[PDB]
Amino acid sequence: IVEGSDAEIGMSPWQVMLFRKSPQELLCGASLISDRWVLTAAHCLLYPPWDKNFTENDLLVRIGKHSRTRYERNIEKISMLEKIYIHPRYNWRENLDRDIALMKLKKPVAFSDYIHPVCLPDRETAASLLQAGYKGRVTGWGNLKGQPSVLQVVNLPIVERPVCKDSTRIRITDNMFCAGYKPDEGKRGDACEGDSGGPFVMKSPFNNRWYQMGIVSWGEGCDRDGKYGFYTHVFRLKKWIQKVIDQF
Amino acid sequence: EADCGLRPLFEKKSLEDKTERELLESYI
Repeated sequence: IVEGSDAEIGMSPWQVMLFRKSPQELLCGASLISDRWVLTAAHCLLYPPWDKNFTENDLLVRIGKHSRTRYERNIEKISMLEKIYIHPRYNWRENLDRDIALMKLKKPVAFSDYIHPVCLPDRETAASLLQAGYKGRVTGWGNLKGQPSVLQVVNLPIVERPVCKDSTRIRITDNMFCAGYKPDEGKRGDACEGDSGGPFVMKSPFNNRWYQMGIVSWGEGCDRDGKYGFYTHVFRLKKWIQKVIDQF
Repeated sequence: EADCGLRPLFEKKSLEDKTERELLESYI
């Protein structure tokens, strides 16, 4: 995250951090959708041009974390992965269409004040909320480096589809949307590399619930310069999510 | 699932976070 503010304790209790085991390194964000299922971007797990092709035993997640560098005794939880499922039509060669993956935890995580699942959108919530100008939220650690670094938050407006299309060389698909402020400056917060895979959430005023509308897709460092971040459209991929969970 | 999206330290306690109003105000 860049140009965010400090998240409050318990503010994003579905936030999941994905780590390489060896050597230990933060790879991506992710989200808790049940006590056993975690959502992330496919490119966090599989990106052949960079020799990236993780198996379950390569990885771990930490859940309930607020501070990047402080161990939070009795609060943060660690889990290993039973299985990774990448969308079979994930298009890593060209535009990262269907940039989505599911990870099953080896054992369920216990819910707490700090650990709690986010909702997947239903049709009416997606129809109501996925509109240009409406703001969603991304959370991650200060991809600016430093010392204390607690979870950061940025709230970003959904961008008009033609404006998105004109901002990039890539062929954008209906399975993606873009968010962020204009160059001429509404604000200047954004999701970064490292925030990739994390959730883009929106709060329904109708029922007071947080819904995961997007997954943070590809970013390099925090320089998009003139560009906008792209997000996997979770609702459009919801039947795939349900298929995987119901079968496995 | 039943309880999804309702945060123990916020919605469940009738407390709002510092910037959620920014989201709700954008939904015009």
